Amino acid sequence: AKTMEEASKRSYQFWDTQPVPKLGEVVNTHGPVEPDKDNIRQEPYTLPQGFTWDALDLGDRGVLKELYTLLNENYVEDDDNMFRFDYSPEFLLWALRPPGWLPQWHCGVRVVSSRKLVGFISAIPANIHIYDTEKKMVEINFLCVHKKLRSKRVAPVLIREITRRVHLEGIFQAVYTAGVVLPKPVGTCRYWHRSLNPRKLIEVKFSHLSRNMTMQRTMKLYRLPETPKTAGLRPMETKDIPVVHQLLTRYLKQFHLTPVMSQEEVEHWFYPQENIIDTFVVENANGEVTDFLSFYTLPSTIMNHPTHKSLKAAYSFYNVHTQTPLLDLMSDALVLAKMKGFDVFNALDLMENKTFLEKLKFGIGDGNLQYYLYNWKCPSMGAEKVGLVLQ
Amino acid sequence: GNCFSKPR
Ligand SMILES: CCCCCCCCCCCCCC(=O)SCCNC(=O)CCNC(=O)[C@H](O)C(C)(C)COP(=O)(O)OP(=O)(O)OC[C@H]1O[C@@H](n2cnc3c(N)ncnc32)[C@H](O)[C@@H]1OP(=O)(O)O
Repeated sequence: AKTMEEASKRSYQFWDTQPVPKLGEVVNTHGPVEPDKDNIRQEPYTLPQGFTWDALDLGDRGVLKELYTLLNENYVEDDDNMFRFDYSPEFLLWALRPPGWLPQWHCGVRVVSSRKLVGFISAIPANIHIYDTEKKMVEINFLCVHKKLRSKRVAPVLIREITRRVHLEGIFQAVYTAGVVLPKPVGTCRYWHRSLNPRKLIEVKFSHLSRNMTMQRTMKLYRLPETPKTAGLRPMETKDIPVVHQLLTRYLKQFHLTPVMSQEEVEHWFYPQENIIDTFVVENANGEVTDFLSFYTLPSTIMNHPTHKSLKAAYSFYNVHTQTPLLDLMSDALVLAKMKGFDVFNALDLMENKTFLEKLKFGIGDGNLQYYLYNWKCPSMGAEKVGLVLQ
Repeated sequence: GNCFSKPR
């Protein structure tokens, strides 16, 4: 189910067993669905015959390559099966080893004979602030199962084991994003797309030539300046971590679903990593960092095309503004993404993004992204109040 | 960006 009222006809054999609100009920309360567990099951769940759980050590170049191969061939694809995500192995380390990570939270499923890797689910620790409560949670990401093994009960087995792994560490809530519709989204966010290299997107059928438009006008409509216009804009470095932390912490207090990051976590998620995360800050004439922007790089493999293979994309992260308008900040981000060789710039409609989306030639996309909270009952909010970005 | 979307 991709649209919400098509989920109404469905019935959930597994999500009616889990402590999540029902899709129909209105939520007027703020609290857990079930009590914290006194005893936690000690034995891993039973995988089907010929399969055994593992714990991938991503510090191994060989195991990480296995994880990249598993995701590169079996991860998320578009609705028409044209594009598949292409997370970098260096990207995976960035998003699977933040401060506090645990090896048993990189759960993998292997075949006993081949020792091949046919599944994966992940969990990293995250301090999440939801409405007026601040809860120690985990972010579930990279739920993958091999294509040959699909549609045979293996997905609900992955969810129960990873829950058991995190229940053993005292954490009983969780947060995660998905495109499908499940009980029950606390927020729904629409993707928007800004084309930096419109020639390639049209050739690979990412977008189509609009109503009554030539390529020459479209090439000249989406063109961008050479260099950024904002004064004193430069990449982030070590000396900028404490202030960038301080800027994001106050900026987020207006939204209702945000993270709570320590100075070590801010350094991890925002310090520039080439081909993974790009952060730029704005330093004024008094030597004060007053604004910053950020985007991360996630390309996807172009399928069944003889000449075009990859689709380089940049995803808007967190952009905090205090003395520079958000409109100028995001415009220079497009220019910065154009200089680095991106073909498209994707951004959600969460936070204040709906103010600059239309004005900066962003095109509204087909897909929806849902936000979920495990074991937390709270009233659903609007997309303008979401302040949480995951990879 | 966790799920895939194209311009419409
Ligand atoms: C305290 C700690 C709590 C931790 C737990 C928090 C929960 C975290 C939840 C994890 C979400 C993390 C989000 C991400 O990481 S993003 C996940 C999206 N990933 C992909 O699409 C990658 C490619 N697809 C796949 O690998 C397969 O399609 C998967 C493995 C996803 C299922 O393909 P398969 O054909 O093998 O399925 P099945 O027949 O075994 O079983 C089908 C059952 O699974 C339900 N299903 C399908 N997709 C999702 C989904 N994306 N989130 C939750 N449930 C999903 C489905 O509606 C049905 O439920 P129901 O019909 O029984 O109701």
